[PDB]
Amino acid sequence: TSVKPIFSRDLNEAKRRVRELYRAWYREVPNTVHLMQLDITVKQGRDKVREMFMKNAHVTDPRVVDLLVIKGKMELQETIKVWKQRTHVMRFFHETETPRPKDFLSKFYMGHDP
Amino acid sequence: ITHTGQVYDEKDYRRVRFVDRQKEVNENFAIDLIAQQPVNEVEHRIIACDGGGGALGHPKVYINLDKETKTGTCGYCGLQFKQ
Amino acid sequence: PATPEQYVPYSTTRKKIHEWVPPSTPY
Amino acid sequence: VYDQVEFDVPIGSRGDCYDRYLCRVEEMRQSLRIIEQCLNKMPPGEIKVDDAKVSPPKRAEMKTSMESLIHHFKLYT
Amino acid sequence: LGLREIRVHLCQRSPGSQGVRDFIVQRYVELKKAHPNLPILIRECSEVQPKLWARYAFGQEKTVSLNNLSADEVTRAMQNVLS
Amino acid sequence: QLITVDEKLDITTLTGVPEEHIKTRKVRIFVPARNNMQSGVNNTKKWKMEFDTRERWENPLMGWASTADPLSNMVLTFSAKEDAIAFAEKNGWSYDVEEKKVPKPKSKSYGANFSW
Amino acid sequence: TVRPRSDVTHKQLSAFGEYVAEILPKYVQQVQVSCLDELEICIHPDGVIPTLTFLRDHTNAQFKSLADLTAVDVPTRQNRFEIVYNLLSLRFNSRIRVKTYADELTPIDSIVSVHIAANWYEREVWDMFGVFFFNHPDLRRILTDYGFEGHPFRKDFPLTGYVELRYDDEVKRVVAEPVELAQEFRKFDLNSPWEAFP
Amino acid sequence: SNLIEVFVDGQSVMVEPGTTVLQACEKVGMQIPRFCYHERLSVAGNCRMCLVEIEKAPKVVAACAMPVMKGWNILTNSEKSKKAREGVMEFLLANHPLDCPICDQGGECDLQDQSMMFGSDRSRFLEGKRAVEDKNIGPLVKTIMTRCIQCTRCIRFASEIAGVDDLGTTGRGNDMQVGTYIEKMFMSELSGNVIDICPVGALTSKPYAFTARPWETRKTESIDVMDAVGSNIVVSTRTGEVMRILPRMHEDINEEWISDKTRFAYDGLKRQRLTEPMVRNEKGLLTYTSWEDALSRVAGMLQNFEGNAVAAIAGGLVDAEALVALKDLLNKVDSDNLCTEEIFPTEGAGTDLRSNYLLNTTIAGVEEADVVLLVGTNPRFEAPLFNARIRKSWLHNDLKVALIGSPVDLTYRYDHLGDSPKILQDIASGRHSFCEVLKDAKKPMVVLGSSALQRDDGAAILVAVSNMVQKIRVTTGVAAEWKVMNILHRIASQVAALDLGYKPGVEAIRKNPPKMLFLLGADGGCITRQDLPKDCFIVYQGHHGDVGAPMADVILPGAAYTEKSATYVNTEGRAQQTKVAVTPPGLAREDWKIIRALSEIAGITLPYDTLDQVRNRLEEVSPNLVRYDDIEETNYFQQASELAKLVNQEVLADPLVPPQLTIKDFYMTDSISRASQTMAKCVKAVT
Ligand code: SF4
Ligand code: SF4
Ligand code: FES
Ligand SMILES: [Zn+2]
Repeated sequence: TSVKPIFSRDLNEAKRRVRELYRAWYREVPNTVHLMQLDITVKQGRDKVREMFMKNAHVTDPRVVDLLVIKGKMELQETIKVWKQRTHVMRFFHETETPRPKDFLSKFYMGHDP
Repeated sequence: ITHTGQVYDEKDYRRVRFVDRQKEVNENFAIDLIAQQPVNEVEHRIIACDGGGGALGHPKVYINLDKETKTGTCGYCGLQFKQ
Repeated sequence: PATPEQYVPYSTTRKKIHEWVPPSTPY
Repeated sequence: VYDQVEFDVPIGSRGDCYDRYLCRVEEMRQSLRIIEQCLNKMPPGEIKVDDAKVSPPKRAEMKTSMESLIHHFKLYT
Repeated sequence: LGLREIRVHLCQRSPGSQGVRDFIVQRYVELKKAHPNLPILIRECSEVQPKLWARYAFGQEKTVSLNNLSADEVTRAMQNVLS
Repeated sequence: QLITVDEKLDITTLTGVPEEHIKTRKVRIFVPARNNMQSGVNNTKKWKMEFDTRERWENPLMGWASTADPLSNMVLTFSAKEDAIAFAEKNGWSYDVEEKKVPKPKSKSYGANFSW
Repeated sequence: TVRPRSDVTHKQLSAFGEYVAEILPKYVQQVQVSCLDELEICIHPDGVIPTLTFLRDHTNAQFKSLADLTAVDVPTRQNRFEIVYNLLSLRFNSRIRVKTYADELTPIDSIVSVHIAANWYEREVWDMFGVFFFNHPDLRRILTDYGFEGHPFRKDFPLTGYVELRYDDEVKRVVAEPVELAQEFRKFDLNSPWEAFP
Repeated sequence: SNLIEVFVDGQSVMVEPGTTVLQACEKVGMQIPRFCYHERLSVAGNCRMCLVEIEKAPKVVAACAMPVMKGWNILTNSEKSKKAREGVMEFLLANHPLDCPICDQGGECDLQDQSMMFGSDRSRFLEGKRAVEDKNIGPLVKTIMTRCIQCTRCIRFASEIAGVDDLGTTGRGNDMQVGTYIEKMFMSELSGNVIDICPVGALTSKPYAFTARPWETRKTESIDVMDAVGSNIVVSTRTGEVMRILPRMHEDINEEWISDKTRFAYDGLKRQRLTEPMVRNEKGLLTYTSWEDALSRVAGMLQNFEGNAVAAIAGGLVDAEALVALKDLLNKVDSDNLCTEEIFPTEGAGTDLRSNYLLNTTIAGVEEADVVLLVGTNPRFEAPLFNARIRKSWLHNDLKVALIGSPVDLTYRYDHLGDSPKILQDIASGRHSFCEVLKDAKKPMVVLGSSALQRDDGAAILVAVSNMVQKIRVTTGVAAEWKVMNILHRIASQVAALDLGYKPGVEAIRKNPPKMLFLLGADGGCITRQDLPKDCFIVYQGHHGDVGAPMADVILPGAAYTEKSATYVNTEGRAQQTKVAVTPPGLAREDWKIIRALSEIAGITLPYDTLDQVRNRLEEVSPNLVRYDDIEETNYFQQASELAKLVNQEVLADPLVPPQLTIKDFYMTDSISRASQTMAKCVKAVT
């Protein structure tokens, strides 16, 4: 049914924005690692970026992709600037968190929660 | 052991806590202090029990000491009243 | 009108569960 | 009851920190004028509306009358 | 390999189930007699075309949709399974 | 303007809910039932959407009940089945709608107990 | 125990409510003076800049200051968020409420042009509820953490969030961690089941 | 259209003639403050807290007893009907003892609220209060009756729902005390409901005396598994342990009432409970060990043993989801020796057409029946909330009840046709007197309790009953959707088992002994190590260590219905869903997963890996398990009879006797009950 567009009209039109963000992030990862004295490698980080831009790679409601960009850009602003410290950026890497197993037998074997 | 049990089993690892320390346990058990009290004899069938006070004690409830078979016990003070 | 007496908490609760104790002698 | 106490708002010109400081010092002085009236004219009465549905019943009442115990229990819980 | 049971899931009131229902009223009483103790669990469908499942030797099962399949057809379909 | 789209408006990616709390979690739209202990029917009129019950365990030090289910104390309150199914679908949770159970009309008469 | 009130106000303001509804028929959906003697003009989201400009700059209704901009979230309503703008007229010593409705994915305009007070409040509404304000200079998180994911004041967000922080020696940084609370928050179902006679 | 029109403060609703003024307010939506009026209890008018003012009328009328007339406008929030409540509440409170912080119906008080909403801000009673003498009505009800507002709900329930007229009012004036004149305990099932029905906290529950306070209790809506009526219930859990189970209303199954067993056996749920997976070790002692080790003990034996050497004796409270996970596993090693402890005669269509084994007439049909011939059961102690059904329909309607069993206390006036299974043949012949009584019945029903079927001639008893239902149906010419034959169960996991395709009775395991048996919550003595192959490898899958645990090579602890989102189904096939009120204790896990996991260690992995998937599996085996709260009607009876006619069996002269002869028989009947300290206290009180 009809819906007002947030910023883009067709999913294709919007994707134009999604790519104009990917590029931005990609061209920024290198800078961050150095500026925030992060320890992860440029390649490693750039991987994360794709992962995320990829995680959201299934929605088709332009309005949603028009919205995730914005949220997305905002996250650059902060990261481009150093408004975010090392702690903030490094949180995208679950360094301490032990990744949860997924195998049923691997979960049944630990924790009553599914 | 507290008036409500709680005593840790010898094997319980929850005992390290008290090592180089000790256990806060009140020696004055109210199960016994209230038993060390004279049953309040009364003349009337029913009696009050403001908790030995007006506004400084417990809500005021009237107890039916009607059967010598049982000394009414105000649910608040645990005071037995002997008809 | 270093001290050893340090408050230490409990779980003053009477343990709220009871496990089957397995049969003492085999069958 | 501010409608019953008399005070002068300290407005200022040249909106600059100083004028704002001077205004804050005046309001302290004007508040002493309002505190002066409140001590001089405070009425005898009770301090809380006493429909027990809104403000909790008095300590003696809740310990002697059932309607007050119910109103204290419900209001606090 | 070896039929172990046959569960006939038939909607209760629909054109599709129609006839399947007939099979039961016309041959179940006999099928059960003919090849008894063949678990034949007739159960109910829910706006899902009638189907006939059938376990075999080792956890194996086969489906045959019989939506709008007529009576005689069902009859044979059952006979085909218990070949 | 007025672009047209055909989604169930899944804002699952705008919500910000960790995947595992948007994937393995079942909301249960239902109109709360009455507290048999009381006869007030004012707490059985609005549809609630509560989530699944996960581990409630014991804090080793003090014996308190601890939990790791962030969405445990969550009881969203709607006003109709339609508006609850919509929110759950909107957020990407799985639902288990339960139809309302209003008492049917039972005829009561004073004199009846005087017949013989 | 019954408020000392003036009926003059109810009437005077009611009359202004009809005035505003007559002057702006295209955007105002419902105007009502509540019994608290306050006024509420409910406008279609498109009327956010027209309705507020008329009130900021009209001789018979000057509403110069924006007291606050907030968004109640009623999850049931289709358009959940109900942005509410409270405005004050120093000239006429009266206050007005203009409230409009916005959904998760439909942004409403920004009044920063009409009142520069809103530059910050609109950022807080985005951070707290996720409503987006069109052509708003510098919209970005005012209150939440730099990396916070999720809009907190939404009724569908867990009180205590999903992440907490701690210092991990092994990594020498303040690391996040899925929330484990040592005492869940007892949720009390305190709400009587006997309704009050209206 | 006999609607008559009456105004509720103007809404002008239209109502059937004979609806009370209180009822008229309800449909508009207004609530008259009420005490002593309960929907399923007779109107008494004792409190008169419901006085309202119909319009242009001289005095206030009692909304509970006044039939609304034509065009009377009720004014429920008038200046008068509030002085008629502000002044009654003055009285109820005047003689009331202020021990609200003792009264555990603290937040569950219909008398503080109504005081706190419709009553008065203050008190004018400056005089002396009264006090009554606490008596002992049993070990389940704590009657601190100085609390009583003489609302006579208790007296009525005790006399109209439970037929036990032991309670009564004694004395007149302000010392009318509603307690048993002589101290005789109120011993009956349905007893605990008095707690829930007394709005005052005068008599409340003694086990749940002071463990909690209602605002804290988190309330999860689930299903009764203790009995096969499948009564709806709400499990009130605080900080993760169940504190009380109280009824929640289901019009058809339990309409606001639950049994004494399924309300005080929540305590049994918390002890003797299995938690860690022990494995026989050393000299034979069971030794706690990790799942991985305990599961491969079982998996290794399973791979070694072929079909018909592996068997499962399930039974009791196991859910449908575990029952399909245990069948799917043992078929993946080709043994279909899966069985249940309660023997349902399969010498017929057997488990195959649900019409066979399901109360066909629903519980709610007992209200429309005309004559019920209960044969073989003491409905009272087997399915109490169905005994109540026949209680209400014998009182408010006119059911003629007839029992072919032991003459037993049935809380109603039954006709004892006799204690002999063969007299069933007598009615089929038309020889016995009640043969005409039924002939006179336009809607008759026959009930055969599984407790009979469990005897050796149970196959013959079912066949004999089916013959009589056949000609009862022919002679009455009863309509097809009216269904005379139904059979009620007393085990929660029977109907579902039978539906999923589990074959009833351990008769098959008896003839060929399995090398390995996976008892699934079975605490029955149906087979014993003594009756098994020398190897006798057997692994208990359950929650409480009772009979199957100490004779078990492996212990795989499971959960209970308070601790899993499983499905159950009562006797007329209404599938229902238990919700997880508390996470399962210790290393204990959900029953379906233990078996999915054992299958993964075994290597014959089951297809589903999440519970929605197991629900999808259930849809394949039996499709009316995926469907909740729905009873389906396809009476495939006629063909059932044809096979019954083929079956020839002898009904032995031994009288058919229900195992639960008197109420001590009833209290302790299952693991979760036999472990109950409250049930144990109840048992000794009777003895
Ligand atoms: S009943 Fe118990 S709670 Fe209700 S009022 Fe009397 S005392 Fe207070
Ligand atoms: S006991 Fe409860 S129910 Fe029986 S009369 Fe006293 S109050 Fe009414
Ligand atoms: S409720 Fe109407 S008589 Fe007590
Ligand atoms: Zn006292």
